[PDB]
Parts: sequence; C-alpha cells; structure tokens
Amino acid sequence: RPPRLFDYLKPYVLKMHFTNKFVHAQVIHSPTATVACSASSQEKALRETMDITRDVAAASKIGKILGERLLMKDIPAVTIQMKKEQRYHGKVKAVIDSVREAGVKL
Amino acid sequence: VGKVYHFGAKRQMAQSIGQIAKFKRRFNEQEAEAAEE
Amino acid sequence: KIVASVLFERLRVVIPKPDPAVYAFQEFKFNWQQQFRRRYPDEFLDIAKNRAKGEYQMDYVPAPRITEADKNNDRKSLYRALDKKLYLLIFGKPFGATSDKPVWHFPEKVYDSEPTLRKCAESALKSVVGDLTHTYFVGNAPMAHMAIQPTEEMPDLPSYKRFFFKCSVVAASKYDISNCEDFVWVTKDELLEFFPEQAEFFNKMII
Amino acid sequence: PLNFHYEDVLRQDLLLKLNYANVMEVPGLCEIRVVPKAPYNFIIKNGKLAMEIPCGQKFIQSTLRGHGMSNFLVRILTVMSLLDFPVEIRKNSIQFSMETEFCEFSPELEDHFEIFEHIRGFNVTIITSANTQDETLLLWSGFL
Amino acid sequence: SLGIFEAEELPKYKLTEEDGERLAKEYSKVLMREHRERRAAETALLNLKKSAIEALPENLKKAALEPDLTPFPANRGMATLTPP
Amino acid sequence: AAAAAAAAAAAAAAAAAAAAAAAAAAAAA
RNA sequence: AAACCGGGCACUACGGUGAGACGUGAAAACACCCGAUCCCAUUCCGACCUCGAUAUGUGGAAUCGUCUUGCGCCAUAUGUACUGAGAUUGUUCGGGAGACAUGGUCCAAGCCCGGUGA
Repeated sequence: RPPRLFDYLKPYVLKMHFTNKFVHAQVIHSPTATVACSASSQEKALRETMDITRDVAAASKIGKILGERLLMKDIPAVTIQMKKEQRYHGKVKAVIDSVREAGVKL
Repeated sequence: VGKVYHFGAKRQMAQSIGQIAKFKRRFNEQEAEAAEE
Repeated sequence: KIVASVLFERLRVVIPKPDPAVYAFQEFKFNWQQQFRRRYPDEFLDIAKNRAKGEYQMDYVPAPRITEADKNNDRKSLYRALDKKLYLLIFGKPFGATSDKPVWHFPEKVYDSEPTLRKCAESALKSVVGDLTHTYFVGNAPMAHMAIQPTEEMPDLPSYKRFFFKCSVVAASKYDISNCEDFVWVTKDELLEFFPEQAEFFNKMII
Repeated sequence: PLNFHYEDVLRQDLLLKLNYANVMEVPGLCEIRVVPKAPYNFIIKNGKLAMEIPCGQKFIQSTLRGHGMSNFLVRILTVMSLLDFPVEIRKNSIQFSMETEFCEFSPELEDHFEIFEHIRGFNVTIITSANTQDETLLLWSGFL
Repeated sequence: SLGIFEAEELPKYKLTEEDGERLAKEYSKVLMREHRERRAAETALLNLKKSAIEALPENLKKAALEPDLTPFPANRGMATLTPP
Repeated sequence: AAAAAAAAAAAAAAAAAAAAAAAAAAAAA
C-alpha cells in the first residue's frame, strides 16, 4: 500500500519501532515474509551485552549492528517506511543516522 | 528550554502552622506572608 | 463470628523529610527555569510597596517535630512526632499477657451484630470514650478481617472475626480517659509495644 | 504539601470510602482552566497583566497542570476558602467550578491591586479526574 | 504607561552549574520508587478491604457494599503548630 | 532550535532585531 | 523437538464495525502508572506526542488479546418491477433487480524475534 509502485521496484524497506523495553527494527522484502535483515535488542545475543535497551544508545547501536549486517549481507540500499506517528527526530533519528553512516545509502 | 512566562518570588506563607511550597510572580517582592481567621 | 475493633489515628502534622536528591533537583529546577523560562515583569522591580511592616516582629517558627513533649517519649500526650502517624491502643484483657507483654487492644465489642455494624462499632467507641464529639469513621465497610481462636475453633471454642474500622483525629487533647487503666498511643507508627506479630503481619492495614 | 497529603491521606481515604475494582479509579486533579470576561486584549493592558498575574503562565487563555496546578490551588484554597469564604459550585460531572469577581483578597496582591480594579467573569474551573458528582464533592470536601 | 515593558518582559540570565546539573535522573528514580511504594501499599489495602467486606454475612453484604456519603462531609483541620 | 541559525543569517545580512535589547542587557554585564 | 504464548511484518470485510456484560497479566511479553533535565510537546499547558526513568505495582476492563450475545458484509430461495430480440398492433423465446426471506459473520495461510520444558 505505502509506496504506490512507480517505475523501479524497490524492495528492502527498513522500518523500526520502540516498545519501552526494546528497540526493534527490520529490513523486509516485497515477499515480506523472509525478513531480509532483523535487528532487535530483544535478541538472545543482545539482551545482555546491550544494557540500556530503550534510549538513543541502544537505538544507534542497533542501527550500526544492522547496517553492518546489511553491507556484509549484500543489500547495499534500503528505503525507509516510518509508521504514522514517527518523525525523523530522536529514536528514529538514531536508526537512520546509524544505518546511513554504516555505509548504506538511503 | 522555551521561554515565555515568569514567576520568581520565593514566597513563604504565614498560616499559623507555617506554609512553604508557594512560589509566586511579582518577583522583587521577596516574602510578604500573612494570614487570618 | 463477629467483633468490631475500631482504632483512632492522629494524622501527621508536617511532611516527613524526603531524601536530599528531591529537594536538590527542585531548587535546581527552579533556578534553571529562572535562567531560561523566566522573563521577569516590571523590569524596574515590584516598586509599589509599604515598608513599615513586619510590625509584629515574630516570624512563624513553630520549632517543629522537636517539641519538648517529643524529647521525653510522651505517649500520654499527642505532641511527640509532628510528622509521623499516631495510633490509639488501650490495655487488653490482663488474663493472658500475650507472649510476656502487658496486653493492649482496641475497643472491640463482641456482639450478635444486631444493627448496622458501622453504627455498632462507632457506638462501641462512643461508649468507651463517653460519646464525645470528636471522631470520624470513614466507611460502612470494615478495614480488614482478623480471625480469633481459629485453631481453637476446631474444638468449637467461641470463634469471632474482628472487622477493623478506621477513625481519625482532629484535636490534640485526649479523646478518652481509659477503659482498662492503660491508654497508649504509638509513636513508632506500628504495634509491637501494643500487640505481638499478628499486627506485624496486619501491617497490610496501616501504612 | 498538597500532593504529599493526597498520596498518603487522601487517596487511600477515598479508596476505603468507596468500592473500586482497582485503585487507579480514585479521583484526582487533572487540569485547571481560567477564562476571564473582558472581551480580549487592546482593551486594557494592565487588565491582561492581571489576567496573567495569579496564574503566572498565561497569555491567551490558561490551562494548568502539574506543579502549576499544585501551587496555584494551594494559594487559592488558602486565601479564599479560609478568610473571605466565597461561593463555589461543582457540576454534576467531572467539572468543578468557581469565580473570582475581585482580586484584592490575598496579601501578595493587596499592595499591587492597582491593576485589577474591575470585575471578572474569570471562570476558574478545576477539571479533576472526577467521575460522579459524588466523588467531586468528596474531593473538594477533603480538600478543605 | 507601565503595561508595555511588563507584558513584553525581559529574559534574565545568570548561572551556576552546580545549580545547573544536580542530576534529576536520580530524582526521577527515587520518585518512581516512592510512587510504586505507596501504590503497592494502597493496593494491598484495597484488596484486604474487599476481603473484609466479603468476610461478613449477607446483612452487611447488602448493608455495607454500597459506597456511602457519610465520608463526604469529612472536614478535618490540618496542623497549626501555634494555637491562636 | 533552527531559529538560532535563522537569526545567525539574519544578523549576518541585516542586523538589529529585539536582539538589540537582548545584547544590550547581555553587554551591560 | 510438536506445540503454545507474546511481540513485529503479512494476508483477509464471513477475515469490518461499533455496543455491553464478561474471563484477565506477573511466567514471559505489551501497555499504563512517574518526571520534564538537555532532543521533542503546546499557537497557554507532559492533555497528545516525545525524551528520562519502571527489577516486579494495574489490566483503571483506560487501549490492548482474550468469552459469548450484537455490530456490515457474503451467500443464496420464490417471485414480481425493468428489459433484449420478436409483431398475433407485443398469447413467443431469453435475461431479471430493489425490497421481502433465509443462513454465515469461517474451515485457512505464512515469515521473523522473545519466552513456556526443549
């Protein structure tokens, strides 16, 4: 529904959201089942290492983690789908800046 | 932080018990406590 | 079956000191807001004024929480702790001195629970006090239930459940004389000086 | 001073007084609203200043929450309800209301009264978390 | 006359950063601690009160279950640490 | 906010807003 | 492990939608409770958003997912209205609603992530 496909198919959309216990984010395909990348602080390997799992620190951390798991997994670009109340300030600013400085281009 | 309003007089009240937790606007007036029946 | 065990409580009269962090942040927040979110009016000053005041040169310094009646551990007054909750307890039945202690209890009246029970307990207190007009019983519902001789109710020895009620205080001087030669308020906010561990577990009805 | 009283005395007071399946239900001050009568600005400069003074944060209308609410309410509650004994209503709902109709009551003001000098519709209404007029009168009975 | 400068206001400023960074984070901590404290208190109280009323016979199960207006006029002088 | 840099360019090209009185009270001390 | 629960994506109107009574969390999860210090919030205001804190408080039935009535559509019945081609100036042959009627308000399908023993 969101993008109203125009000329060039552009799968691999990044979308993020924030429960006030863990920051979750995904980069999902147009088949939209097999999550091409899934970066969350709720993960096994990330409950313990990351401590403050709800501020901009965990946010930017998840962004960096992903961006590297992406550049290394060969999806060198991605399109952002902010949910209805989001805005590029704060907890999504961190995800965005981190995946943009990880190497990816948006 | 944004800045449009003010209150700066730290006012202590004169209820016979003694009243604190009063902070007011007209500022150089420091303390003018009084009470009655 | 049923008893009604009301109690009086003096509600504390000043605020217990909170940890310094709270007051520190509050003074700070005030000064911070005075930096930014202050824009003081009448840039001259609060110039309209009268000067000859303070006419009664005595500030309101109650010297609180540290009154003389405090430094002597005086239950028999109601001037000990100006920022603690106080409670009324009178001597129990001296037959048993529960666990080596002079039994103090609440003006509990066992009865067949004939009338509206808030009324029967408020009248219990008015009988134990002489029906003086300083009281306030909050709700027609009780505070909480307490079983009496529950294990000895297995051999059918008389069983009753005290339903606590709550009243408060509005005046310092004594709202009674006595009923059992011994009246004692609290100042430790709790009832071990008056009763054993039952109340130490019924601390789920005082706060 | 006031919340410090509402949290130990008042909340569980009302809690025992009535019967709520949980505890969040009990009433409580949400917001204050002040709206004067004088048509709007350009009519009196010290008039608008007066419409500002006893609230401290207002330019257009005013609505108060938080320590603004606490401070303002204790000031009002003590000045009016204790030495001049004014009138006050409470609407058979969450709303609770009263009027000002003059300002030279409170010492804070009394010297700097030169600015008020005029009646006000000054509808000041506390809209609490009240739910029934019963609880409303509970609240502003147990608030002196 | 003197309504112009007063309404416009003047933004005053002066500083001490001892009075600028006394860590409201601890404040938030200790305050949520206190509130959860009193909440647990009040809720246990609520629950044993409902238990109490439960523990009575149908006489008050019909005569003490209704919220009452007798608490309503509960005026109570707060403290005055100096009688007049 | 961004009004900061807005006023920056405003004082770079033009000058003298109510920042005249602002800077006046700030340069008095 | 098969499976369940929770969270995100997805699909879907029989898969929606109010409404009300319920059953309700803590095992984990989500939400809320609490502040407003810098980023944000207000054309006044932590009301909404946000930022900052909850070590186990409440499901305020606040939302929430849950339980059944009840909330639109879906499916179809008899017919009629209309109409196509016809001239026995419409005795034939087809097509056939709106409304009335009935019943359902699904059987089902994924992907990731945390948890329940694994």
